[PDB]
Amino acid sequence: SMNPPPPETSNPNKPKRQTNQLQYLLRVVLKTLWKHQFAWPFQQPVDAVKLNLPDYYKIIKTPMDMGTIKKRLENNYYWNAQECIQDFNTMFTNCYIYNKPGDDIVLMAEALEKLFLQKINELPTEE
Ligand SMILES: Cc1cc(-c2nc(Cl)cn2CC2CCOCC2)cn(C)c1=O
Repeated sequence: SMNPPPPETSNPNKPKRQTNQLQYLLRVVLKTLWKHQFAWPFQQPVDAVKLNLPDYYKIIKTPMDMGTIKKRLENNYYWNAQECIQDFNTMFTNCYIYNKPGDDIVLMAEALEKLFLQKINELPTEE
């Protein structure tokens, strides 16, 4: 099998803006999730070849991961905060689609997802 190319992270033709929400998403939400003990399986795309998961990208057609989200924020890929939040949600959902209740990775996703909701809770207001 093969991995797909990673999701796009920097589009120089898209318009760019810096908002308090986008800065919060990178410096508070992402950063705190990134440094969690269980972040490491979510910091880059699932390498289905190295992990020997030949069905991964047969089942998961909208892959996402925190490495991609990080790069997207750093490169102003997101205009709206909701695009970023959607990517996080996609990342977690993928995990629950592919994996079984009680799997280590599922428990790790639950931890990160709880912490995510804690942090988005205090997201600054929209301009
Ligand atoms: C199926 C799958 C694998 C991995 C993944 N990335 C790395 Cl690096 C290692 N692993 C697999 C182990 C991670 C620690 O728990 C045990 C499985 C990540 N995600 C989100 C998945 O859905």
